[PDB]
Amino acid sequence: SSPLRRVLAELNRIPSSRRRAARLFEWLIAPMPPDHFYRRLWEREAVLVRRQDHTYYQGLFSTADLDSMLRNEEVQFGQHLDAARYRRETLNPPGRALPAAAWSLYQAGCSLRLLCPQAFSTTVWQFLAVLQEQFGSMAGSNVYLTPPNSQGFAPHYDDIEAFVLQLEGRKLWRVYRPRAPTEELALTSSPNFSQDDLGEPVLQTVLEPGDLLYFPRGFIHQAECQDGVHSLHLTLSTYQRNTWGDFLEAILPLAVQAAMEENVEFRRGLPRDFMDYMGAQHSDSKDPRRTAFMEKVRVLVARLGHFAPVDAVADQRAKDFIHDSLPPVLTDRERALSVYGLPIRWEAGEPVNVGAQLTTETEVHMLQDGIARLVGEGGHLFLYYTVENSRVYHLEEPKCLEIYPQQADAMELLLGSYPEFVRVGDLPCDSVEDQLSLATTLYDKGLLLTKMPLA
Amino acid sequence: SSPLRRVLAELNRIPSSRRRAARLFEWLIAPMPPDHFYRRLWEREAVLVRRQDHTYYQGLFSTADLDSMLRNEEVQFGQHLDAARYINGRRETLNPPGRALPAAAWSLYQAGCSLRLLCPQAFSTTVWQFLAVLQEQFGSMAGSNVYLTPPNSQGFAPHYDDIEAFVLQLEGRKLWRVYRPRAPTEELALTSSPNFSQDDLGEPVLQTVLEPGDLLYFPRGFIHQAECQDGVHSLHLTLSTYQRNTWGDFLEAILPLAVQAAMEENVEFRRGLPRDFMDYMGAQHSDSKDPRRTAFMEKVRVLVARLGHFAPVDAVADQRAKDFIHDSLPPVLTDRERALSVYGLPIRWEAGEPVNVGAQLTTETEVHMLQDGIARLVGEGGHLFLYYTVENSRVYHLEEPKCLEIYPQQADAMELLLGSYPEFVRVGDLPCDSVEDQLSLATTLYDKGLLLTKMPL
Amino acid sequence: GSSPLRRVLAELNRIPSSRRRAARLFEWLIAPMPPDHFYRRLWEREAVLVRRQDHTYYQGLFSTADLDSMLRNEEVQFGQHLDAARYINGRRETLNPPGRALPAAAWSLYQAGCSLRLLCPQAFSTTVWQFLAVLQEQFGSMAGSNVYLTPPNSQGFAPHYDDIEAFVLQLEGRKLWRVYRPRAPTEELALTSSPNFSQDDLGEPVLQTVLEPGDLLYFPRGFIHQAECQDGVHSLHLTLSTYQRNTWGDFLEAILPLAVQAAMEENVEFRRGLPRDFMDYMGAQHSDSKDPRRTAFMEKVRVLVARLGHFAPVDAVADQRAKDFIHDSLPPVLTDRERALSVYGLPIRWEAGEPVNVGAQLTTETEVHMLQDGIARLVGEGGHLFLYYTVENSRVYHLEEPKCLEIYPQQADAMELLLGSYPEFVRVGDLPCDSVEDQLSLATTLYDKGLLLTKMPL
Amino acid sequence: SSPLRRVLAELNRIPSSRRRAARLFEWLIAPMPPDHFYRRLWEREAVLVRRQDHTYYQGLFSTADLDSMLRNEEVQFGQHLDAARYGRRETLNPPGRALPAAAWSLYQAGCSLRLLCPQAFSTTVWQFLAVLQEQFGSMAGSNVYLTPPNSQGFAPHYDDIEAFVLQLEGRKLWRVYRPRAPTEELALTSSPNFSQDDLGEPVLQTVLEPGDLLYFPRGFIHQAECQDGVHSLHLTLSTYQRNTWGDFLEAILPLAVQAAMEENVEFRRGLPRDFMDYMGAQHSDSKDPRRTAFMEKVRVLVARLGHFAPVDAVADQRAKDFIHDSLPPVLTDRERALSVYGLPIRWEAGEPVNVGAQLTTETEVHMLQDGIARLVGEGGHLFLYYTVENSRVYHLEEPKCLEIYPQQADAMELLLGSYPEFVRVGDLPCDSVEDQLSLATTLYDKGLLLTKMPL
Ligand SMILES: [Fe+3]
Ligand SMILES: [Fe+3]
Ligand SMILES: [Fe+3]
Ligand SMILES: [Fe+3]
Repeated sequence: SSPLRRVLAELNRIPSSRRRAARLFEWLIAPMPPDHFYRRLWEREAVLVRRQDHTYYQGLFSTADLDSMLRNEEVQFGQHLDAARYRRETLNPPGRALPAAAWSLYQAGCSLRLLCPQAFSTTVWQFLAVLQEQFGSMAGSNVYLTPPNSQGFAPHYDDIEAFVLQLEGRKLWRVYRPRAPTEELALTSSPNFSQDDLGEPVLQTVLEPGDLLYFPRGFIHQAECQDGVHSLHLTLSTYQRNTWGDFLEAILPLAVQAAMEENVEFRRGLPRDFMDYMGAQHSDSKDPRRTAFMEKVRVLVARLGHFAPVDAVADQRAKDFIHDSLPPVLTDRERALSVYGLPIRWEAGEPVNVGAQLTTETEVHMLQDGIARLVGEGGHLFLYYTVENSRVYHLEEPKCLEIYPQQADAMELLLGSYPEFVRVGDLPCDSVEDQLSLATTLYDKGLLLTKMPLA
Repeated sequence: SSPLRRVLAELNRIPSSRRRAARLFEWLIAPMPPDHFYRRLWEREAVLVRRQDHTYYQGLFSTADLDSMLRNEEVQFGQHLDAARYINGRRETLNPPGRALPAAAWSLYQAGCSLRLLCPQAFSTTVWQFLAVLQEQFGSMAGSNVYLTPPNSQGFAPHYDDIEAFVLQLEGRKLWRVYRPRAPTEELALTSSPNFSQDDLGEPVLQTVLEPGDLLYFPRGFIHQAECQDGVHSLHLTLSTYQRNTWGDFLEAILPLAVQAAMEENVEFRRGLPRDFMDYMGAQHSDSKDPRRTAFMEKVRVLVARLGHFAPVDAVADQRAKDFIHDSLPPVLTDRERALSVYGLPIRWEAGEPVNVGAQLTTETEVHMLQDGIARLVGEGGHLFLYYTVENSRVYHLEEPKCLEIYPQQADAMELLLGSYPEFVRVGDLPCDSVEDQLSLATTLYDKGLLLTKMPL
Repeated sequence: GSSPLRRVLAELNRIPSSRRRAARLFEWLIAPMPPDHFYRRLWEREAVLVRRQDHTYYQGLFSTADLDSMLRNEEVQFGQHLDAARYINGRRETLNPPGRALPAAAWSLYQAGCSLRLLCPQAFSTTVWQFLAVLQEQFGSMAGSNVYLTPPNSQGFAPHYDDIEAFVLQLEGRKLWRVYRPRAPTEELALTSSPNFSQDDLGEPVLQTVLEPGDLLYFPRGFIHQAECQDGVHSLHLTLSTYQRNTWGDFLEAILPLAVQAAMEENVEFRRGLPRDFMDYMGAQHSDSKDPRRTAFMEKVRVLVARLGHFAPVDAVADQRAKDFIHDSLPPVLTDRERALSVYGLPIRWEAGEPVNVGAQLTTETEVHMLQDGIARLVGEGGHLFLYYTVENSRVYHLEEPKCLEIYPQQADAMELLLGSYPEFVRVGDLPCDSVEDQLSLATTLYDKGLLLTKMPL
Repeated sequence: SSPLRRVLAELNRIPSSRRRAARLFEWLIAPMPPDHFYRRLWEREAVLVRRQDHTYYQGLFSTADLDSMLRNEEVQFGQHLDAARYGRRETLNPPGRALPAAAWSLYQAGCSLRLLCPQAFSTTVWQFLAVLQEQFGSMAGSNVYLTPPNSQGFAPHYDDIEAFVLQLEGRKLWRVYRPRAPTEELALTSSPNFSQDDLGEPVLQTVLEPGDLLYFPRGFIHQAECQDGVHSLHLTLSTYQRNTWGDFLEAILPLAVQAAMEENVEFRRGLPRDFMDYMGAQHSDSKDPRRTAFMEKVRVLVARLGHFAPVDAVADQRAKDFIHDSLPPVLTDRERALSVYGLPIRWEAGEPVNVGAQLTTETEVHMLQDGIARLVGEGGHLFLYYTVENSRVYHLEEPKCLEIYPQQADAMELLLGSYPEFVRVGDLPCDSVEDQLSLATTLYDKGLLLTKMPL
């Protein structure tokens, strides 16, 4: 047993994918309640959870897992594994990362960074796939392996929300509040800093297996070796470029374009002579045409809010989130009740069970709650889905299927009413054949499950 | 001496380019006062000026000019010249590919084809001057086309355009119909229309036979249509401006910069979105009762409103001035601007040798910008550049943007030169530190053709 | 369980040389026919049938059950990995839904009449990979495969010819094949695949036969073939294909532009000006001209073209082909013993919070040979020397870029000896190098890359 | 008048464009016979023609012409005009427009002036080059060089084109040298600059006077220096850029291999399975006799390639490239009078007059000139490429062709092959009258054809 294997068996038994995302996150920070965490701590404060349980994460990832993937899997330096010694010197021999070369670099003082553990570990995959569903943002991970008595990286801050889960050994972390207003919730990663750049840490602790450390983007952090032992931790990262400003970036051009098409005031010609009083050379001119020009800009910018296509941009963001998502991890029930667990197979020179079909009696809901998004584009409707994504980020292009207007209302019904079962024959389409057709298309793609297995 | 010829001779005597762009525009719409035209009619009303003077434009452009350019210049179908006819409500284009010889052009004319010259300012020094001075009081590029229509025919279907149009009737006559924007969306239209049918149109707001000397103006979005009757041909020149010179176009450039500035400088724009906003935002949720939607939409409007504060208005103005400089026709110099500038220097080869090689600028030399609408200072990434117009081609965008770096020690003297046209300043009185820097700026600008001197060097 | 295939695979594991095991595996492929006879008389010349009289011959290579398992456990895609098609009354249909090919979809297609073809079984099957990887080594050319599964009472494909050499291994069920001599001189050893033909424009088959599990059918590029499933049984075969664009012409296509350039640089006759007026008697409008200057001109073309042979960089072009071949190659399959004697097998592992068995290096006394004989090639380009290798290639064709490492002139002569002396062990101290550091660094480099094994495990 | 104005007046009355190209080249090198020149000197020997007539080129180009073009045309530094002094060569080009004030001031400071495209701005240089290209079979370019008094001359070097220097004004001491090694004979590329130590005795040393001509093959080193304290002006005519037996072959051989592969099975046979065992740089000293056989076979096959060479198609491609490189033709008074360009159609008093006489079957025709068009087979169709819309600026225009339909091919071939014989349109080898008139009219309208009497 282990608290991790225990929460996973529980996850396997929770019917809603939405609820199992909430449960897993609750586990991640236990005993702190998530509502308190998100309202008071998320994006505001560094958080230490002292677990008092070295066993908490057992089974998530281990140095033994890393050793195994080095030999059994096609781990490449640069692409998958960084080896670094500390200024920062990257000792990446080009090519395959063999145990021989990796472990040799480690004995010589290099830290090992696995860039994509979810690509090679079914457990990390499941972990990130369920968690992405309650962030609404891609969730990545790196695993870090630090040898005994090695110098630590320079202090710096990142552009993502970080959760560090201490897996093996011990490490002394120092984290710092943003040092100036500009660095609070920073837009981009920092350069490396000198000790003399830093204030006092807001948080300093020796992390032990099972512990958790969270800090927002813009919080400087630094870590060093302890007690003559090694260190392994997994870092979980989210909220890359998931800002009110990023939403605004997409909204604005569309809003100006809408205001122009729909309001004459936006289509009126500039003054013939605004170049006489606007421009850097005129920055302290006391010309009242300049004051009037400025006001008119502010008035029009302000009115643009009425023209903001918020819903269409929400949908484009949802489309990109689908494209960024890890593919889903099916429960045993979900598998059994879907195309994936359907007993059609080759058996003694022939297939068996071919012909199993949906009927109007079949009861139906989406496989999971975070696998699909209906998006209207250039007059047409497309259901984008995650079920064919690779465990490698953007390895695949975005996948969709066209949803026809006769079946649009049924689709929104399915998306809106998970995990409630609905009869195929109760789907709001104009025809029986449109009901079956939508149901079959979705089931075949792996987007749907049936209340009982087919035939 | 035609009125066109008198105003040009008059222009030659006006020292300020700013003042002569005003004077030509005044002449163009005479007797209507420009102040009245601009406050009430510009972008609002179709406008007819009945000149009462068949000679008003004599010398600007004529069918003979067209004829000789066809035989003496490399005039190409498609690129330079269109042949078109609009028979029975249907538009057709009859450009045989390649060079447009008189033989081919005049034969298409006899077959009922209108001929349209796309860039008369490339082939005519007077259309060039005309546009080059007018562009200076529009603050916007001024283009033109010439239309030659054979008797008893129409070249073009009814449509509206995306520019401000002034038609000058040059020869013969033509019956024009111009229509109010037919719906609020077509008012000051953003793009040119498709060809319409008669069925699409209401009653013209203006219907008139144009005669030589007459002017017709109408805003973008006004549908128009023109017809040769009696038994006479027509020739007109259409002057176009204000392409994409809209407040919206200004906003289009300003907003991405504003958002970026807002994000660098104010944490509210850097806060994370909600983890669950996709549950209540998006097309499938427009019906939603969910109070979180109302809050979300409010936040959008608040933040959008705050962008005003972050809008780099002066920088985008400077960027649009750069583009305008890139768009401009090169200047037409008056006799005395020539005589006083590098252009009218007597240095020449004569009898096996260069003569009159002796002249340089001194601290005593008095100096101002060659003209007032030929150059613009712009700050690009910690550097300073003077963009100018004097080497632009008469052909639109043939030349790439032209500039020269102005160094920090020269910046204030440059701003002064620009800000004080047409006031002569002594080179030695120039606000630099060094005698060297004062003289260096002056020689650079002079040699480049941006600067004139009080007396010939 | 035992099968002739499993038996030969075990035999291969005991042959030290990779060259000898490629020879042995190909010998098994066509047994009892001797290879020498096959290559001298049949290869590129005649369709060949091997009646095996042994339904178990291939057992262990690939099966429909294997295909089922790869469809369910692997991300097999329609179009890119798998085609579903039916050849009906003479005309081709292609029924690929887009996206993932699940067992549910694949088998429904199969029951509705569709043949299935898997385009790169070697990506998903370890045994097909090994089979192909050793075979490539004695073809000197990439060996690919497809797997074809045909439902009872059906044909998958119209009659056509191909642009590769085909060995068809009948794996399950039976199939009636017809193969035809090239119909016209132009189609012999054809350069491109034909369009689909009608039965009407074919002659008489040169070979017509029901294939049975264990049989092999070989025929050259340009031979039309057609295959019918009968008697309510299905068919499964794997087609092995090689010799794509591996032609004397292809070699010439690369040698000639280089030779003209060399001729121009080195010989003034190729730098002399053309006649000022050759366009008066040369060109399509002059094909019937009686001008003698036309005759002189064409004689001159012929004379100069013939001289180009003396200027042909034949070796540099051979090396560019070996490079491309290294790039097309499947990664190698190591024998138990090769693993044990290479970087891949040293006992460095993570045990109880630390690495164990770390550091056992190479001495001047350690004995050494190339890991296998068809995994690297030394290529000089632009005044530098590179060792292109195979061991980091993926089993997906061209998924990875060409991989190399630089060899410095101080190491060149030793590299040649290692490439040239396989599988004879050479002591590191014997490597023909200036220094002793140069002997160790080279040896260490190759070993660390997986290009070299040691007589005794380090 | 002058010898140049005389030969130009003469050209005006020679009816054949071919015969005028020949006549002008005779003039260029008079009293040297063209036959002797091409037979024994061209590409073999430096040639001096001491003319004894300072007046010989008067009318071609002058410094006074340079001066008006600096004022009346939009001449640009870099693009049209270089100013340099010599090392090495120091370029003193200001960027942008080359005004009289800037060019003359650079000259007076000791810079030489090089005009790159005189044919673009001089009508008589245009004619000179346009007629001369027609008997070279190769683009004829020119530059004009103005050298101030007492200026240090350029470094010795050789070029990759055939050069004729025409001394226009003043005087210049030229030294020219035989190619110094086999590899420099008829060199493929221009050399770097040499030092005086690298050279020996000039094969040709002379002070050029106005009217003189100096010719030397590509590969001959040359240098010039100031004389007698006077300025110098000369025009250099260049041709035969990349017009070599090797350049022809370069185009022939890829297509020959391709054809041999399509047409003969020997080229379609597989390489040996193990050639890599004895071919390649590792094996240059292999004793294996399989290497000997492999070699012989390459030579044997390379030798058969000559039977497959599409000589004619490559001829036509080089001809199409020459058509594209060519200057537009200069029409005689008669050629203009008898063609579309000479039709009297004009605007007079509000109307076109003299409009549209038509070609009939009775009209006698021939091609406008002999080197203005080429009939080329491309992708199963026929195109007539032509020169008459080319710019006086090199490649300013793309290739111009008109499609010629199979029904009109014989008649087009006849017209191209019978210049300057007149033929009745009715006697054109077409199956119908429409096709005869259709072709003639098409050619006439493009400016490709003249009529025996004006229409
Ligand atoms: Fe960090
Ligand atoms: Fe219009
Ligand atoms: Fe086939
Ligand atoms: Fe030279």
